[PDB]
Amino acid sequence: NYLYRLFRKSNLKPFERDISTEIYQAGSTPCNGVEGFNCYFPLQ
Amino acid sequence: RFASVYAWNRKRISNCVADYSVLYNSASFSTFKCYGVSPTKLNDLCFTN
Repeated sequence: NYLYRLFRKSNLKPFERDISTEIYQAGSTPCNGVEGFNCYFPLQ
Repeated sequence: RFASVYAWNRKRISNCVADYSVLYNSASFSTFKCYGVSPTKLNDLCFTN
């Protein structure tokens, strides 16, 4: 029901509310979207 | 060659440089999982064994 951000590019500033949910590159793979291998959806 | 089902693959690695980043980044694995943080973040860290 409730989702939490696990994968984020950088840490938040105090009282920042950043709610973009775009799937993006974590590792070596040059992609956005294309979830799998080394690109992931940010929340669980 | 890997440990049979009657043995666990337990191969001590010591006194060396650990390229944790390539293990994560490489496409040769079918899947990768880690308990803590990705090997690219562990890439410049020191461990016991």
